[PDB]
Amino acid sequence: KVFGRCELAAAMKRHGLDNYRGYSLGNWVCAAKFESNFNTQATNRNTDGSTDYGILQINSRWWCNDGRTPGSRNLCNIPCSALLSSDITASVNCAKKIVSDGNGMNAWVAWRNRCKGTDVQAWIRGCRL
Repeated sequence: KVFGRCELAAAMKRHGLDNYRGYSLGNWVCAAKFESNFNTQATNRNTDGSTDYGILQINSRWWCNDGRTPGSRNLCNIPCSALLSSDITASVNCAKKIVSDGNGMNAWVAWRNRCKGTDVQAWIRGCRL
């Protein structure tokens, strides 16, 4: 599924993410836009054999198992595939873990380079929230 700006905001909110670990809702819509274009079915292979999955592009070397990344720790205890479903529950649940470990949303290349320190509230401007 390819989410709408607004609709994802609403949903991430419903799912406990507005100000989770101190990150505004916008920080999240932002990261997801530039990470997957609101498309939950997105995947991308990195050079190290790992692959990125879903709306929030969670990695398989650490967070989820997709049965073809060796180094692999499945800290989220979910099959990668789960993170591609039209329900974002699994992805949020897992994203909560990632963001709490230690590096905040720095764990996400794209948030850091294209989201961090910009007026992220602009992503939920217009929304019934």
